[PDB]
Amino acid sequence: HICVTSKWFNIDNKIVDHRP
Amino acid sequence: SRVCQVTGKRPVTGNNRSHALNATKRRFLPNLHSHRFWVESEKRFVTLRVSAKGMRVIDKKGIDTVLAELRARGEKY
Amino acid sequence: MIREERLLKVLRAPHVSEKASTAMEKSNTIVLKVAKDATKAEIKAAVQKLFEVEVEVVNTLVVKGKVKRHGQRIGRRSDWKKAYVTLKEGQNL
Amino acid sequence: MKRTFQPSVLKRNRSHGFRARMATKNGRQVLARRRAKGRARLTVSK
Amino acid sequence: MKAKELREKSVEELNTELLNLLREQFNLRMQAASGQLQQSHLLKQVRRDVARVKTLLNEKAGA
Amino acid sequence: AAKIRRDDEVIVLTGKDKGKRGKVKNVLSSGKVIVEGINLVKKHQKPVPALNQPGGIVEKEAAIQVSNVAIFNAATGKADRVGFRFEDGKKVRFFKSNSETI
RNA sequence: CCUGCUUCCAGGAAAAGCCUCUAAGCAUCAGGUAACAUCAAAUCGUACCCCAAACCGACACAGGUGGUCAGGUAGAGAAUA
RNA sequence: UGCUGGAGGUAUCAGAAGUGCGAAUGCUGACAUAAGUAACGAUAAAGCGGGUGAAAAGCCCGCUCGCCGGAAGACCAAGGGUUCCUGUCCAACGUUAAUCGGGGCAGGGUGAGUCGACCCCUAAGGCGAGGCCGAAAGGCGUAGUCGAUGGGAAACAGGUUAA
RNA sequence: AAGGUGAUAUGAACCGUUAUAACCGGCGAUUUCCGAAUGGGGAAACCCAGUGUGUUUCGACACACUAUCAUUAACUGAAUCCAUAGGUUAAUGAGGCGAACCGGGGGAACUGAAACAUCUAAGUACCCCGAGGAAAAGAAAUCAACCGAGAUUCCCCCAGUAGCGGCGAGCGAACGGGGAGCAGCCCAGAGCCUGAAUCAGUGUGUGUGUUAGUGGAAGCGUCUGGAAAGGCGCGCGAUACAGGGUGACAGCCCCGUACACAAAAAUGCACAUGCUGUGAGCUCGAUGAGUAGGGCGGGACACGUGGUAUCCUGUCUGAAUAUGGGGGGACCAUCCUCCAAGGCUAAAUACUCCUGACUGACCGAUAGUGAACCAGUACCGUGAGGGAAAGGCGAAAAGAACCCCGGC
Ligand SMILES: N[C@@H](Cc1c[nH]c2ccccc12)C(=O)O
Ligand SMILES: N[C@@H](Cc1c[nH]c2ccccc12)C(=O)O
Ligand SMILES: [Mg+2]
Ligand SMILES: [Mg+2]
Ligand SMILES: [Mg+2]
Ligand SMILES: [Mg+2]
Ligand SMILES: [Mg+2]
Ligand SMILES: [Mg+2]
Ligand SMILES: [Mg+2]
Ligand SMILES: [Mg+2]
Ligand SMILES: [Mg+2]
Ligand SMILES: [Mg+2]
Ligand SMILES: [Mg+2]
Ligand SMILES: [Mg+2]
Ligand SMILES: [Mg+2]
Ligand SMILES: [Mg+2]
Ligand SMILES: [Mg+2]
Ligand SMILES: [Mg+2]
Ligand SMILES: [Mg+2]
Ligand SMILES: [Mg+2]
Ligand SMILES: [Mg+2]
Ligand SMILES: [Mg+2]
Ligand SMILES: [Mg+2]
Ligand SMILES: [Mg+2]
Ligand SMILES: [Mg+2]
Ligand SMILES: [Mg+2]
Ligand SMILES: [Mg+2]
Ligand SMILES: [Mg+2]
Ligand SMILES: [Mg+2]
Ligand SMILES: [Mg+2]
Repeated sequence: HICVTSKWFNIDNKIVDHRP
Repeated sequence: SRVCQVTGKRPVTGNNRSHALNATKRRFLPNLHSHRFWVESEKRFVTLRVSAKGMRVIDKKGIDTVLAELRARGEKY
Repeated sequence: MIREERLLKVLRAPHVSEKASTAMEKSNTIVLKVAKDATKAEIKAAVQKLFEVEVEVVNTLVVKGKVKRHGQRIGRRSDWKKAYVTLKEGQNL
Repeated sequence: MKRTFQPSVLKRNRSHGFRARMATKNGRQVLARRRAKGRARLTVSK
Repeated sequence: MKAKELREKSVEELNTELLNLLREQFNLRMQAASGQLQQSHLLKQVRRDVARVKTLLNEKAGA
Repeated sequence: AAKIRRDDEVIVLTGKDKGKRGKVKNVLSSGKVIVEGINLVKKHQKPVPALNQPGGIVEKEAAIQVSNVAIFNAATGKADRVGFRFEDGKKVRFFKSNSETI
């Protein structure tokens, strides 16, 4: 199809720092 | 350009070397000067950008010869 | 003269098309596809000589080609010039 | 919000156009590569 | 139709020259475009004829 | 230089119409040929709304390889193969197996 | 109207068109000014969207997009109803 | 060897390797799953009658109702580049249906001495004969020559096209 | 040459069949605009000119020419009178593009050393300039070792040796030997004799290759099958059994193949000459100084300054001149050997954008080129730039007339 464009981000984003 | 109009001397690349022999690019460039030369054979002064040696040649061979060259070779002057 | 007889190959076709053409017939003037490089005056001459009619003044406009069809690639048509010519009075063809 | 592409043909041609490309030894090499590559639009101009 | 006019006089030819355009070619376009001209091949020649016309005359004068 | 040509009588060599003979109705750019009455098919021709509109089945001639037709002798009544040359003024085609010339 | 007027300091493009001045140069000429008459003014753009479903946002995307116009009732109002 | 398939395959003994896949968050394609679940993009709002049609909540016409009104009305520049108008079609595109569309197909439509560009004029800045400078490439700059975001002659009220 | 008017691609209207249909080759003709772009400008394919030409409708438009630099000439010509610089015209040539090979100017870092400076990667990658069909190199101031060799280039040895080396990592010769190919000449000059050798540019001729072409052997019967080229039988050609095609696998159906032939024209290559330019020859001469060498700093030589010869030179210096000078790996003697400070030079060597022919224990559509396909495309990106997917109906379109459901 024409149908062919994927610009998948970076992870997605929000949160996490999980105690250091 | 830093080219001697008599000898064709131009800058040449070599190295520096420290006491530890570290090589660092560098240039030796000639002892240019530009000098009003009397010709008499043309009742005029001509300024050649000339190296010492370029002068010492002119001293020996004598101007007009040197000027045959240049003109022979096409140098503006 | 001013324009060589040869170069009066500027008239390319009548544009008898649409009431635009014909309803603007029934109130002076005729319209035509005409060259591309044609110079209003240059095309008036053509209509004087050939067609042997009178001509008050000529207006020009350029039609731009429609681009169409095709899957991936694409096809375009040619541009061309319109006439709208306006004949003096003893109007015939 | 205002995004990065703010189109303007004057700037386009002046910055990327044929003549601009042509005005510099490297700009010319730009074309040369594109010709050798057999590109259908050397430089997106009118 | 070639050597038929290899020998047809530089000045004389500019006549048929016009006569190809002056008549055939212009009338043909008009007549054609206007949906008349049922024999299209007339457009092919005439054009091709003028080419011949201009091949001589160019090769006769100067070249 | 074509060993087979326009109006010309041949005997089919291979397939379907093995033994049949016929005149070459016409020869094709492909080097295939249409031999009248010979290699027939039944085209279901479609109707066309604006005039010549009815349409119907039609028996029709189907092109076939020149490789598979041989020129017919008549003098012997067999396939013959062709050959070239007089040294007359022209070239001309002669039957192999009796330089018979035609 | 107003590129005005008043006032202030931070002191507010350029060049041409236009007017005038003459040099070389032309002096019956050519040119210059006016009235009337006449001729020329080519070429290219001109559809449509333009605070948006037609532009930048991958979308018929609650976003971004400079200029122009601006009626009644209440109201200080281009607020607000 | 049966079926499928419809044109190539090769014992034997030697010879040579792109010679064997389940894993590498391997690569490409195809197909699952969650699931007929979330969702269908501003809470300005719809009701009915009549047309058309295979079918009308959505199109057409009408009467109500409601919403913006310094806009959600109107004219442009920039940008797009036929999206304009008319016929025709509804598969795909439309977050539903679709007779409707900025969608398909075809035809039509942009008329200038006066609006604007071109044009004359220059700002920033660019280019730059010679020239000065630079290992080469090149750099800077004079005379100039380009560059509008500014200067420069001139048409208004009305009518008409489906456009 | 009997059939043609390129492909998707039918159709229309045509054209041709014994020579002006088409098709192939040689040479011509035309050859818009942009692009080195060259009349000025410019947002490439557009705007605007000066000057010349051009009109039994001599206005405005159309066409031609006008860039810059170099060389040469001519005419002009400042401060300055001479003279120069400057200025106009003219004749020539240059300019831009292009795969690699080649010479030259510049020249990395990752990396290796199990870290890292010296060293390595490496004079590599890359930028730049230039040229040719090849480039470069080349006719000993070379080696040898007291016997001798005799330009340059390439191949195999010598040998991973001798050496170099934070003597680490690594780098790495030469002497001599076997081979490919072999070639030698000018200037540094005047006299006589003079255009005599030769080289290039060019016209002709000839031969030979090239760019279209021509002829080219011989198979039939039958079985299975939609179809024979297959099986079986019996013939035949072969200087032709290379290969492709044809309804399944064809020496004998087709196209070829072996073999033998062909060029009106244009050309590559050889010779032969004509024209231009060029010098040959004998006598007597001449013999490459800001150079060799040295000092300082670097760089090259396998060689890292080391006891370091040798080569190059940025810098400052500076000889001898044949009874002279260079080298023989510090250096000296003797011996031996060569003649620097001007050039030219073919072959053996390198390369393949491209032309022709042939070959493969190379791939067969996720392979093979990114691309078997209208691919550097669609697409993505302001741009440089990145960059796909996608081949197969059948032997032949014989590509499904007509009827029925459905919303023509
Ligand atoms: N939530 C993110 C983690 C994260 C935190 N900060 C970020 C910033 C950018 C991207 C991702 C992240 C994840 O799923 O991995
Ligand atoms: N670590 C904190 C805050 C946080 C959110 N996203 C983050 C991304 C990067 C660093 C910190 C954060 C938290 O998860 O609650
Ligand atoms: Mg117009
Ligand atoms: Mg409008
Ligand atoms: Mg919408
Ligand atoms: Mg939107
Ligand atoms: Mg409000
Ligand atoms: Mg697997
Ligand atoms: Mg495993
Ligand atoms: Mg669920
Ligand atoms: Mg639920
Ligand atoms: Mg829901
Ligand atoms: Mg469209
Ligand atoms: Mg519309
Ligand atoms: Mg739908
Ligand atoms: Mg539409
Ligand atoms: Mg200006
Ligand atoms: Mg310059
Ligand atoms: Mg500058
Ligand atoms: Mg402006
Ligand atoms: Mg130009
Ligand atoms: Mg120019
Ligand atoms: Mg390391
Ligand atoms: Mg001896
Ligand atoms: Mg033949
Ligand atoms: Mg044969
Ligand atoms: Mg000597
Ligand atoms: Mg040499
Ligand atoms: Mg592929
Ligand atoms: Mg497959």
